[PDB]
Amino acid sequence: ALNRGDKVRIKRTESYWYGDVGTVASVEKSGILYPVIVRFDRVNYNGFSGSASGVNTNNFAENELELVQ
Amino acid sequence: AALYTHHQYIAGFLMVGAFAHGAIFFVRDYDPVANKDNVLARMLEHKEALISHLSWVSLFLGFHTLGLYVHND
Amino acid sequence: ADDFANLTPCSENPAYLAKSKNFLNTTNDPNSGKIRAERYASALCGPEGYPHLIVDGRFTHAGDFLIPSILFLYIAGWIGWVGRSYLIEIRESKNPEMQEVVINVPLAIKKMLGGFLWPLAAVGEYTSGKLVMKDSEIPTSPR
Amino acid sequence: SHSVKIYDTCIGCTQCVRACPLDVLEMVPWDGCKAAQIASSPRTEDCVGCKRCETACPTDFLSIRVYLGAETTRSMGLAY
Amino acid sequence: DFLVHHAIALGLHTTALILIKGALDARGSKLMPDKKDFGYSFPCDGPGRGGTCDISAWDAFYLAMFWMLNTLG
Amino acid sequence: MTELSGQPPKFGGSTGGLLSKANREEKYAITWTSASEQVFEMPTGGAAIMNEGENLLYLARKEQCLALGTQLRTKFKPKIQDYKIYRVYPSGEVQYLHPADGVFPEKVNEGREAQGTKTRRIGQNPEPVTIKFSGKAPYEV
Amino acid sequence: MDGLKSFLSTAPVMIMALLTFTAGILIEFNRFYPDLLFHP
Amino acid sequence: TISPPEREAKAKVSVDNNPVPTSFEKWGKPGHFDRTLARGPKTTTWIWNLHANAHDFDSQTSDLEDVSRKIFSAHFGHLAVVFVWLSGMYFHGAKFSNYEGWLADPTHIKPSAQVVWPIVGQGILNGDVGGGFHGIQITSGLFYLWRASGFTDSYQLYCTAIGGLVMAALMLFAGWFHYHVKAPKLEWFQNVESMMNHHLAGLLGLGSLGWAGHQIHVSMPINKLLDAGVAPKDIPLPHEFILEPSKMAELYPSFAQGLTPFFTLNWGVYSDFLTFKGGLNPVTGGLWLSDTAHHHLAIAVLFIIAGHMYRTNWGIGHSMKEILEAHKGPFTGEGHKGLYEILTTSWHAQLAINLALLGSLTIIVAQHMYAMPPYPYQAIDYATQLSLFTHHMWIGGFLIVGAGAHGAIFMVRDYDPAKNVNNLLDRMLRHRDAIISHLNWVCIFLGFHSFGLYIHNDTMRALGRPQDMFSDTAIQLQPIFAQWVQHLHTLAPGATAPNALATASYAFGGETIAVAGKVAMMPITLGTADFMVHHIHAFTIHVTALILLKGVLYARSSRLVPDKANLGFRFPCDGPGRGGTCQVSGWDHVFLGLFWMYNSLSIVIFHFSWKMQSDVWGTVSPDGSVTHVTLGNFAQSAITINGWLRDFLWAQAANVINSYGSALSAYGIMFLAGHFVFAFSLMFLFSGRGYWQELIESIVWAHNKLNVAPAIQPRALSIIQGRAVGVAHYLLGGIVTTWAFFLARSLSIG
Ligand code: CLA
Ligand code: CLA
Ligand code: CLA
Ligand code: CLA
Ligand SMILES: CCCCCCCCCCCCCCCC(=O)OC[C@H](COP(=O)(O)OC[C@@H](O)CO)OC(=O)CCCCCCCCCCCCCCC
Ligand SMILES: CC1=C(/C=C/C(C)=C/C=C/C(C)=C\C=C/C=C(C)\C=C\C=C(C)\C=C\C2=C(C)C[C@H](O)CC2(C)C)C(C)(C)C[C@@H](O)C1
Ligand SMILES: CC1=C(/C=C/C(C)=C/C=CC(/C)=C/C=C/C=C(C)/C=C/C=C(C)/C=C/C2=C(C)CCCC2(C)C)C(C)(C)CCC1
Ligand SMILES: CC1=C(C/C=C(\C)CCC[C@H](C)CCC[C@H](C)CCCC(C)C)C(=O)c2ccccc2C1=O
Ligand code: SF4
Ligand code: SF4
Ligand SMILES: [Cl-]
Repeated sequence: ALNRGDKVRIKRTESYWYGDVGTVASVEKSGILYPVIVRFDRVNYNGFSGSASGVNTNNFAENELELVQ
Repeated sequence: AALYTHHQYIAGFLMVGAFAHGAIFFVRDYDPVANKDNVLARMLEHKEALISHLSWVSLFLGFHTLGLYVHND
Repeated sequence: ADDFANLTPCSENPAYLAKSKNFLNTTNDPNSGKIRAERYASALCGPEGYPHLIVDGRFTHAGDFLIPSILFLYIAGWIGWVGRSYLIEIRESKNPEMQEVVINVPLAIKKMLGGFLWPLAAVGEYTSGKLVMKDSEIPTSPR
Repeated sequence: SHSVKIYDTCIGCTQCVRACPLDVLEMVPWDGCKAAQIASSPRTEDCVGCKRCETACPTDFLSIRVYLGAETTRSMGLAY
Repeated sequence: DFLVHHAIALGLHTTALILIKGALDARGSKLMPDKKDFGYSFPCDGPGRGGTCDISAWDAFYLAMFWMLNTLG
Repeated sequence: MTELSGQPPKFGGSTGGLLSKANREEKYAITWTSASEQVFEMPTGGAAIMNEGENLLYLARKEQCLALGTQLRTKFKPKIQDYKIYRVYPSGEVQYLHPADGVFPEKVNEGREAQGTKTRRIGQNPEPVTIKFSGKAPYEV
Repeated sequence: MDGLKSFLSTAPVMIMALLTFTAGILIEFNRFYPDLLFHP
Repeated sequence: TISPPEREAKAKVSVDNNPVPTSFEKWGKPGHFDRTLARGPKTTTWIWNLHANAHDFDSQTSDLEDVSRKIFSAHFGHLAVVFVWLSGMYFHGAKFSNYEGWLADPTHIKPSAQVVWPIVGQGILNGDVGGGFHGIQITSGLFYLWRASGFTDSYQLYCTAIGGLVMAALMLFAGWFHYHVKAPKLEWFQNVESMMNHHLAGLLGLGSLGWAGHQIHVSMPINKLLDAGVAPKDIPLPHEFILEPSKMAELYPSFAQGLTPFFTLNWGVYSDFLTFKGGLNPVTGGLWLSDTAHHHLAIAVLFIIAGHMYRTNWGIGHSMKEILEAHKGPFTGEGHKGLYEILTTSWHAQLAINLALLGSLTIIVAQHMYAMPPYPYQAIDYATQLSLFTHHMWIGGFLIVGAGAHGAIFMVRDYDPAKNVNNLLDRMLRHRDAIISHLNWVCIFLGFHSFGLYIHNDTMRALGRPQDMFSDTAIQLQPIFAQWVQHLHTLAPGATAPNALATASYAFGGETIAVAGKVAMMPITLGTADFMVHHIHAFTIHVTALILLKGVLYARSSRLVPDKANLGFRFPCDGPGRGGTCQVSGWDHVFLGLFWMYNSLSIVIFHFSWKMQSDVWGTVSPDGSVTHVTLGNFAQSAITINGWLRDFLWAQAANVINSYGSALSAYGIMFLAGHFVFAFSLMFLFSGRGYWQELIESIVWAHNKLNVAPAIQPRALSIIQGRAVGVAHYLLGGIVTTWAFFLARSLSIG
């Protein structure tokens, strides 16, 4: 029940953004475990040692989110 | 002079051991469903605040103690 | 009562009165040593000739700790409050990180010059609810 | 020998296999992601554990995990 | 005595801080949320994610040993 | 597999090659065809000249073979994608390793089995208090 | 031009200008009124 | 920018007209030189990586023609910096010193060229050096240089500072010009034959030529009067000597003949100022300037002649390509083939040679200045002697490790295996294990047979067994070779050097020259305590060479990592696998070699400082006897580790800790401060970032609790940066401790 541009809070525990709130980028069709692709304002840890930043996007599931807006 | 320092070093190893084995309890023996919502699990629920305030008080100490020693010198 | 019996004022202390006649000069003023002899002669001293400060909370020595404590806390709250407010102000402008690396001087100065009322602003943000956050809305790690 | 697992959070981008320097990892057709593939670890006997796969993972936290174990001549990277 | 007591207080607060962050974050964190699956003592996790040197709950004990020795000095 | 045909590369010998344990315990060989005669760096040290056509070289361990393979296709315009890595036993037993099913492990391929595949998230691993005293790990179950 | 006005307002230039200004303040204050272990 | 005409005359000059325009918009954009950093900071690490790659021009751009044009202007900017610094010294000597007050009575006053602003009690740092002047006693030996150069008035030093600032402006301008107006092409650079011709004939030849001319017209005729007993105000000016060439013709008998004999091959007549006396000056304790002018003239002729060996445009001359392609024997196959192309393309290949040679030559400078003091009254100033020696030791020690760094950089970035097929470099890459294991064995041998001797001596003297020690009073370890060459240099003026009147240095053997009440230089008797410390030095240098060599011979690959060349020059590891791949890169090898260079020089400078105070330096009695400071215990106490712990450290450190309340209190402060920074480095060197990032997580939660977290997400230092900060603070604290200790100790010996 999501669309492009919704504010959702991550509830994936092990996620780097667990507790943070990101923006939905695009949702893929059915047949995928994690179709909800979310962008974030803050990069994660990803990257080799000494990297400049990280990744600010990831796929999640609907039972792992919570709309805010 | 020897006995006091001896016992103090003994205790200084004993305390580090007490903490190293608590870490092992968390690693191997902590049950989150058995100790659910008790005083032990709430320690894990607000661990960020505990560590943060420990860092604050250690900075608040170190800064001024070192500053006063350097000032006296 | 006779609080600090082992401490005598610098005006009565033996070693302090011996050393005060032979005080060095910090600045260019040659009287600065005798200036110290006259200035520190009011504090409590020890049997070695060096002044001591009592910080247990008594008002007799409120000039020893109370005044610097208050003056610091004022200036430090000023610093932290203007920093926090400017950090929040950046969060709505273009590129929240570039303006943290390159300072918006016309904005940073405008926020610095409005910091002498940081206690009132902080209480107004706490009553309205802007000072602190909610635990259920902060990114936390697995327990 | 080391243990290599691949979780359902994998998007099948072959990056961990493109970074593996001992042909430990492969790619099998799956039905979970757009690419319809998931990482596989058939030849764990050649896994030294240099974590070059985990470094090259895109998902939020790893989708492939390496757990070091009983080191052997091949896992120790012994060339002599 | 006052200044050395505050240096001692620093030595206690910081050593306890290290030994407590090692025990609390012994099951997981945001760098390694699956630290519980790796056990207590393990080398690291690799150079990825920026770096993971001295990340186990054993490494925190190894670090706090230095602080205990400094406090006992 | 049946025969390891190939010409030894032009190289003046180095001390970084295989040793006594590498001949008695196990060694690795790689076979490839070169479009022409060019110079390539040795994974053990130095620069060698690969022969035109089918080549053959024996190395100590597998990572050396794969490091040479990743070099062959990336540095030269006539890229070598037919390099085949074999493990040699002390009994002459030679088996195929890389590439596995004739296709590079990078791209997907039909006819492979899911090895080490789990149907959960890492944050869904069981608690170590439930499996203690058993010879199993939170990831092995 | 603004290209140099942005360089003069960078983090290191400004964080050293403030430190120099505060050093001047403190040094002049402890020049005219030094030796203030406490408040009289 | 501007537009000059052309400035060429049938030359290999090749430039590009205004390649890089002049603008300030790139100044407000930090990290623009790197593509990975231009998109904006997302973590605090982005900041560190900004400085870690500020000067690395290879990662920035791949065009070598751009990198060379960057390097040229970078050198110009460095020269501007240097000229600014030197004008600083000349101006502080002109208006903030007592050079005039010292030149009058140089034996009853101390050099000082700094005045501390009296504030918050720091005015106590102005020590009474003599003559009414109050300031910091300097140890760089600037007054001795300015006396040997002919400086007599403050206006001279003032004009020197003005000229230095003018030259700084000129170098700064030339840098901008050779990158924004007319930047040279590659045709102007790759003429290594032409560049060597010009750098030998013009730079090092004409330089010493002109300086010898200066000395003959400035330094010699004024230092001759200074050494006689004439007041500086009564001594004429240097230009009064050329305005009146008769005053120069009279002051030297050879000058009373004219200039024609030199052109008519009558050199022997100029023996009245181009002398070969040798030894030292009994008035000042330094080298004879009449010998230095002759020496600079000889070096000038030699270098100008050397600048005519290589081929340029007129056909004659050599090509280094020919010489390298010619040298090939049955042992190395093709020999030096391809080396010209190596050193004409890779800048790192050139820097790995230039840094090595420059550091070695700085060490040679120290070792030659300490024993043959070339400046007046510097051998009496033990502080200045020690300071120059140790400073030129440290500069060279750093510049040497720079070579081992840039060699690995060349290996990873510029080594083309197709260009090195069976030559020196390629064949050396083959038997890497041979050389490395042999050096391993040599280092183990030198460790057992140099340090184990000290351990054995400590255990024997501790057990109460004197007849079982390696001392001058037991199992003697006399150095025969060094004593033999000492005796050779002593008998030089009467055998293998008939024209030489005195020996090169009095350290080998001979008379004992002393100025005022202190000694300048005397024979340095070499015994067991010298043999053992020399072998200690050899061992430490061998281990440092082993480390910095395995850093280059394995930057490409190894049995552990066969694809290491892909990982680059600077990288922390390749995972905890293979048992542990931590610190395998050449960067890590330089990180390790820094510590061993420090550990080697730590024993070198202590050997110097104790041997000089024990068997050389000391007050001289009017009857003739010489009583050394530590009473000559080096030959009898420096043989055990407890001797160095007690009679060297504990004994001579008393000046530093007891310095409170005096003008040397700053040295005790910096002593404790270096003790602080040393231990501060251990926090980085013993820990790992995985703990610090987890702690930053809690502090970030604390900041977000009050909503005060920076958009620049805080990230702990990278593994490489952690190690770099560790080694940097280690070296800083150690060198600050030793600097404070050495200065406080040397200033407190009279
Ligand atoms: C002399 C050596 C030294 C020093 C100074 C420190 C200092 C510190 N350690 Mg530490 N540590 C050391 C050795 C040292 N450690 C060693 C050998 C180990 C074993 C590897 C450890 C392991 C260790 C651990 C595991 C931890 C610490 C922590 C800390 C911090 C505690 C906060 C505090 O003390 O308050 C105040 C800070 C200070 C008194 C030090 C600051 C001093 C400077 C001079 C202040 C002024 C700043 C200066 C002007 C900057 C400008 C520089 C400019 C010139 C370029 C502190 C900064 C804990 C921490 O991170 O805190 C949360 C932590 O958990 N240490
Ligand atoms: C707007 C800036 C700002 C503000 C409001 C705070 C506020 C806070 N910090 Mg903090 N911090 C800052 C910057 C700031 N920090 C920076 C730049 C650093 C990197 C050096 C840190 C590193 C740091 C650590 C390690 C810790 C805190 C902690 C804390 C909390 C306890 C206060 C404290 O520890 O005493 C004083 C805080 C310090 C001594 C840290 C340095 C403070 C800097 C130097 C002042 C920043 C000035 C800033 C540039 C002003 C901008 C003005 C603007 C107009 C341009 C507190 C809410 C503690 C905590 O976790 O909470 C319990 C703690 O452990 N901070
Ligand atoms: C006012 C004169 C001026 C101006 C407007 C520019 C402008 C520019 N220069 Mg440039 N340059 C100048 C003078 C100038 N330069 C001089 C005098 C030199 C000789 C040293 C150079 C050598 C030079 C090189 C080699 C390069 C540039 C580049 C650039 C461009 C990017 C600069 C940058 O990264 O940000 C600004 C950088 C800084 C503000 C650096 C800060 C100063 C450092 C930290 C130390 C200062 C040393 C200084 C040169 C000498 C000291 C002076 C002495 C008194 C001690 C930019 C458009 C780069 C380019 O073209 O992009 C690819 C490039 O590679 N310049
Ligand atoms: C003329 C000599 C020379 C030259 C031209 C270069 C040039 C270069 N070196 Mg290099 N190097 C040299 C000598 C030289 N080096 C020596 C002698 C050593 C041995 C110590 C090294 C060791 C070395 C290493 C390990 C590395 C380089 C790297 C580099 C490249 C990037 C520079 C950089 O990181 O940006 C700017 C440099 C910095 C930001 C360093 C700042 C930190 C300094 C050291 C702090 C010093 C403090 C100060 C001097 C004193 C303390 C006072 C304090 C209280 C304020 C660059 C092309 C890097 C590379 O990747 O190569 C391609 C690399 O990692 N060098
Ligand atoms: C302190 C010394 C007093 C103790 C005596 C020690 C004797 C030293 C042994 C003789 C010198 C050996 C080198 C010449 C021998 C020599 O260079 O011959 C020349 C030979 C190659 O020459 P080519 O015939 O190829 O000549 C063509 C060249 O132009 C390049 O193509 O080089 C080698 O032998 C490679 C093997 C080097 C490995 C041997 C070196 C041993 C390392 C230790 C050296 C100690 C030197 C100490 C000096 C301070
Ligand atoms: C009586 C007194 C002392 C005794 C003092 C007592 C014992 C200390 C008590 C401390 C108590 C326990 C803590 C006090 C307050 C704790 C709350 C949580 C404070 C929170 C402050 C935060 C919310 C402020 C945040 C933002 C404030 C508003 C302004 C800053 O710019 C910036 C920034 C930091 C973001 C002694 C030591 C005995 C000596 C005696 O002479 C005087
Ligand atoms: C005033 C006084 C008094 C009182 C006192 C008191 C009562 C107090 C106290 C106190 C205390 C009492 C303190 C303490 C301490 C403690 C400790 C030191 C602890 C510990 C432990 C630990 C640290 C551990 C933890 C853990 C972990 C880590 C996790 C897991 C679990 C466990 C638990 C293992 C009287 C009147 C009597 C007398 C006079 C004086
Ligand atoms: C403490 C620590 C950190 C954390 C270190 C940090 C976060 C550096 C702190 C830097 C602060 C924010 C800046 C203060 C220092 C400035 C560079 C000084 C400049 C002062 C001028 C502005 C005057 C690591 O990242 C690390 C990594 C690997 C091994 C060991 C360690 C380690 O021990
Ligand atoms: S990089 Fe990780 S998530 Fe991507 S395909 Fe490989 S194992 Fe799966
Ligand atoms: S841990 Fe390293 S060697 Fe093992 S499969 Fe992953 S990338 Fe390959
Ligand atoms: Cl002894």
